[PDB]
Amino acid sequence: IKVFETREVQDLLKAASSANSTGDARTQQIVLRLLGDLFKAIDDLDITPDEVWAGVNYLNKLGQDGEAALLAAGLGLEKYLDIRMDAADAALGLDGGTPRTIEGPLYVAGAPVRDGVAKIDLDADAGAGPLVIHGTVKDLDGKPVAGALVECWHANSHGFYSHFDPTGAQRDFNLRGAVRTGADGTYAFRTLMPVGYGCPPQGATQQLLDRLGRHGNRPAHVHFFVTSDGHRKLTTQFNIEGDPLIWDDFAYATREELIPPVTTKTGGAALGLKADAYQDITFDFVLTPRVADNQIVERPRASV
Amino acid sequence: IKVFETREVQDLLKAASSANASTGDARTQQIVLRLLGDLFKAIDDLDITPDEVWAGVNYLNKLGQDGEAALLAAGLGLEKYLDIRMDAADAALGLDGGTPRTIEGPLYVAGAPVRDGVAKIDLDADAGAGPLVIHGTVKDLDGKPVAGALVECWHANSHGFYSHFDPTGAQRDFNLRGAVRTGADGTYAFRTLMPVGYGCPPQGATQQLLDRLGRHGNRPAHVHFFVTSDGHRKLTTQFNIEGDPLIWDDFAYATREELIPPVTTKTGGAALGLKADAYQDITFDFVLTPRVGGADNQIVERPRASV
Ligand SMILES: CCCCCCCCCCCCCCCCCCCC(=O)O[C@H](COC(=O)CCCCCCCCCCCCCC)COP(=O)(O)OCCN
Ligand SMILES: CCCCCCCCCCCCCCCCCCCC(=O)O[C@H](COC(=O)CCCCCCCCCCCCCC)COP(=O)(O)OCCN
Ligand SMILES: [Cl-]
Ligand SMILES: [Cl-]
Ligand SMILES: [Mg+2]
Ligand SMILES: [Zn+2]
Ligand SMILES: [Zn+2]
Repeated sequence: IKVFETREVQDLLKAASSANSTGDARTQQIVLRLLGDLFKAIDDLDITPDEVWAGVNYLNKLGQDGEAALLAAGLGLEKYLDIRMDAADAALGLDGGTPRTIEGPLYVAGAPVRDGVAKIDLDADAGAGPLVIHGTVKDLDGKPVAGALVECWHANSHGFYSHFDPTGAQRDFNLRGAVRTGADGTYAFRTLMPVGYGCPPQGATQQLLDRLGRHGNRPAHVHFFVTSDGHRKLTTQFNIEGDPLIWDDFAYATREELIPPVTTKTGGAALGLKADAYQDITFDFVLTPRVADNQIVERPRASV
Repeated sequence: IKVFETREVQDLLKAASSANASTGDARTQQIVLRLLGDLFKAIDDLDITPDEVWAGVNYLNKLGQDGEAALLAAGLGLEKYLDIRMDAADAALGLDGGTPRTIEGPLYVAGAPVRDGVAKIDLDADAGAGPLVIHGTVKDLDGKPVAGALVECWHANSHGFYSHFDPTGAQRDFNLRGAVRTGADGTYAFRTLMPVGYGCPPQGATQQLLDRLGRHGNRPAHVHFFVTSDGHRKLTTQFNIEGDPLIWDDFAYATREELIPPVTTKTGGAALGLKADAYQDITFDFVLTPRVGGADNQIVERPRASV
């Protein structure tokens, strides 16, 4: 049985997506398209009322859990946005900088900004060894970028982020920091080694992933923003070398270029670290110039 | 710029919708693959920006936090669409001539009092609502009265609020909710008060999106019914109160020409246990369809409140 092409369905689609205020034309356009696509899929796949109401109930749970942005990551929609942004840059030759990858839903605004270097582990974590991340911010010609704002955030040894830790064990901005580069363009973060993240086991995202036969885990990783006057804003990450989930990220974010080598070094005491032996990661950023920033993204983000 | 047909996007879609030790539910994988693929293609076709996507993601969070996803299903015509598909299936099977179905809406409550033949279902005083008597017969497709049918009724008060969903807390359990079991003559009657039309919660996610579309979130005054009977399919329907100005402008698209019975003012209300001599009277008949193959091929399972 197929009804999508009937006049009644077409009229219903038009009424539901248009004004009886005149409304927002762009919202009307997008709703018409998405509602029409949904109706056609229901027609094509013979999706039953019971199935629709189960999906409607799932949307209630998803929003109740506050997890719609987590599901956006888990279904590859967030990665898809990067694919489209990558293709846009390639058409304009705005590639060759450090590659972007997904932001994820766990950024928090307001971390204290330091000149040159920041120590960002505030809470003791006996399951996480000391880690130093350092490098240079440069332009496409290799010249250092001064005054760039490099922001970092990552998880603790239980896979939890500050401001999102269900045990309440972390202080504000634990494992979150911002460095303002000086004239030499260099940055360094002094922190602890992250462990991979997993979706809240009872949450809506994991519920649907379970139905798909999929896990909800990420490899260990570290997030970055880089903001600089005259350069486009970089959103990226890198993964911790050797993680078994490195090519099995439930958020599809891993890139071969974003897996820097990890090396063990000594002398941690002189760098203010909690142990003599520590892990060291060199990671350089290459920024691209503006045109106006045609790829910066505005989305809801936590703050304190 | 269009990327949907690239190998990378196609591989991403297949990975996101399929299993990685556990094998998953094939039907869920099938539906996710289709809906996710359609979403990716619409984003490509309409050049939907990251900012727009994240605003939509944020709206889904608000929708579920408000517990309004089923209200939006009604307001965007998805609930009506399900009835259109059920109607076409019935027409293909020759299940015609019954009372037309229409949408359930999200405000049913299980457990209301059941009486034989007649029920007075207004429990809370409501000075803004006059007495209303709804009566008729339940019949089959041969015009024969159906005995033992369960006719369930629920509707709003003069503020447009339903019991168990009244944010002022002013209504007791099962106010304006009740069920009548027909006798041998197939007759039912409800004694109640006149409903007023419903409006979406003004601060809720459903009204927020309706506002962006330039649309109101109001329903005309109406009364809901379930009718259940051994050997007949479960009827979900309503009727609208004649003369309501919103009667053909329901934000949930539920009005049908056959479901607008005439309203007549009558006297003698005291003898019917009513609060006034003058009352409004509505004759409304139900015609049921048979349960072919012993199975009800259109009964719907969805979350429903209870007490
Ligand atoms: C271009 C436009 C395309 C549409 C755009 C819509 C918005 C974006 C959508 C992105 C694509 C992904 C959609 C994913 C929907 C997942 C729904 C899962 C529901 C679910 O778990 O159902 C179980 C039964 O399964 C079943 O019944 C099988 C699955 C049936 C799912 C039907 C969904 C239809 C759509 C209805 C909502 C509208 C869209 C929602 C995203 C519940 O059952 P349980 O009780 O046993 O266990 C759970 C405990 N209660
Ligand atoms: C409920 C169950 C029953 C119905 C299910 C139907 C599902 C699909 C069928 C059609 C319905 C489409 C629904 C679209 C929802 C979002 C639209 C309104 C969002 C909104 O108010 O955005 C405004 C801006 O508009 C804009 O920016 C315009 C663009 C917004 C639309 C983009 C949609 C993208 C897809 C997202 C869903 C999939 C993700 C999860 C798989 C205000 O926002 P603001 O300016 O105040 O900003 C704050 C956030 N930053
Ligand atoms: Cl009684
Ligand atoms: Cl409200
Ligand atoms: Mg007839
Ligand atoms: Zn992360
Ligand atoms: Zn109603």
